[PDB]
Amino acid sequence: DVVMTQTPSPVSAAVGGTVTIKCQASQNIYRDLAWYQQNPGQPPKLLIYGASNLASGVPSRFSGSGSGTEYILTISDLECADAATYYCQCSAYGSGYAAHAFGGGTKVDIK
Amino acid sequence: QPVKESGGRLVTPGTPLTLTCTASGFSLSSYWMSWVRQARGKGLEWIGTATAGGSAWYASWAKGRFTISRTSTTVELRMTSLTTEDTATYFCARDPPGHSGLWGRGTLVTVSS
Amino acid sequence: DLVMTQTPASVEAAVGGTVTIKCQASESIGNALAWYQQKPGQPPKLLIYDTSNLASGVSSRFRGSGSGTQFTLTISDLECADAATYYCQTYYYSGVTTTYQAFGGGTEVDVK
Amino acid sequence: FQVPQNYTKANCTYCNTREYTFSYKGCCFYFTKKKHTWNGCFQACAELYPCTYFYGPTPDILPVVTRNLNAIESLWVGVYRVGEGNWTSLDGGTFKVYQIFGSHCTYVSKFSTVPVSHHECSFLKPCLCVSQRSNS
Amino acid sequence: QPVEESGGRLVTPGTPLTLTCTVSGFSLSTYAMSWVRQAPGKGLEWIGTISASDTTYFANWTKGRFTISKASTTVDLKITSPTTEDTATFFCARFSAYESNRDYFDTFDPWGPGTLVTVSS
Repeated sequence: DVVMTQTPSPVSAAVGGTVTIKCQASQNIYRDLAWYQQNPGQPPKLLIYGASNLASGVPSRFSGSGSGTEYILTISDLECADAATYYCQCSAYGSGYAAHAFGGGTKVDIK
Repeated sequence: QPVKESGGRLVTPGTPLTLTCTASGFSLSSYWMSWVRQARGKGLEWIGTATAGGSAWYASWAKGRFTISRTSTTVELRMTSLTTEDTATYFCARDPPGHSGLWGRGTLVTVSS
Repeated sequence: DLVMTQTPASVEAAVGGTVTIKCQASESIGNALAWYQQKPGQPPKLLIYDTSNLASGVSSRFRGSGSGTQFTLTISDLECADAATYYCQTYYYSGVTTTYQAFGGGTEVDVK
Repeated sequence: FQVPQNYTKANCTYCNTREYTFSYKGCCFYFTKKKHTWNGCFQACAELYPCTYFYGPTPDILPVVTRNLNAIESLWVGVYRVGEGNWTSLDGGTFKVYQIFGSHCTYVSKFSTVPVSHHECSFLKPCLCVSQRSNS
Repeated sequence: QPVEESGGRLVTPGTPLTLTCTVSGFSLSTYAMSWVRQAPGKGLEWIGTISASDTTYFANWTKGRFTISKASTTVDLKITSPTTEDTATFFCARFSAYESNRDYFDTFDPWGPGTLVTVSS
């Protein structure tokens, strides 16, 4: 099926800034991505769906975009709360079958 | 195994000329058909595209000089005032390009004064 | 209507090397192109459909991409059977408004 | 009544990126403009876009295809009874349909939950045509 | 409370194992649930999906082990044979269909708390 590759583990910056993180795919999935975060000991929550569009209730400072097989998730105006892991998720559908995938992404701040 | 075509007898201008792009194995009321043409060693141009039933489209290269048609066993193509530079190898093919794309071996439609 | 331009007229390369072919539009095609190769005296084989996707029989080496109005094809290592004239084709099928497709000018490549 | 046997499923794949209403799960959906009759809509989807047939919805695709509608307009779908039971589409499978009257013409609407039957299908309504994306 | 799970135990492998996630506040006949395994100290990986209708599918790495039953008000997960690799927490999800312009994507929007499933002899 589809396999994904993301950035490696250690990601941080100064408190209150902008941090990027990229998720690259194998085949073309036509702008269909989703981004999730989980506090350690907490379930995922939807952040940005459709690879360019904000979810409902997430603050406006988030920005993710891209096309093809490599995409970006970027933060603006970092918060000390927004420090946990961040995942990327694709979904490819066949003629009859359907599949999904995930990746492994890491925390984004201590400095 | 793909579509085949004949009817490229070299003729004189101002005359009708017919083409016949027949069938093999797969049904012809399922896909749309189109015609492209190519001169001696040049970039191949589009002629038209017809669906099943009745509908059709043509390029603005010909002002209705070409009348493509549709019949449930085979598609055909007619020309009225084919002229000096209108010499090509005429192709017919399935229109959505993909895995199911198939192309005939062409037919020499050459003008001869 | 809509025209296509392949500004590389004819290129050379090394055996087992790399070539690039650019195809430019005039309006936004919106990610629907094609690529054919054509040996002399044969029907043109269908290498790639819908910008990047590979038809059967084309190894990954042949790959191409682009978006918007300007696209390109890249061939991974050239070989004894890769000298041909490469065409690029847009397509549109509407039924309601207009059905049209336009080919290109041609890219004759060679090796050594 | 029988299915006309020359309007089958599409073994190919193409959907136009410009004019399609919505997409879901790798299919490009099309709402027709000219309100054909129900029996004619097998031809109408096959003459609109290549690799495109008349379609009947499955209970997962159904809440999306009714959410892109207005409050008043309706829409034919592609289920029928070729025999004495087992309402099937051209794609195959089984469905569940709120029945009132009989013969083989079925529509949806905005507040509908499953496809529902209709009495005189000499009426003229827009039709629903689908086509698979490039993965197939 | 949209979705909540139940059933975490600890056992040596081989033994038959089942969980479930209860739902409320909507219909499970119109939506579709799914399953996803998160090993302790790892990321996510998608297990399977029960659709709006009774048809289902799974990922290729699952070898027919994980199978899913739909009930009246809940979704029943049935595990044939766990190993020491299967020890994880499992999350019951729901396929929600949001939209961009003229498109409709598919996300796991509401996530339950999850239940720890464990193997230690």
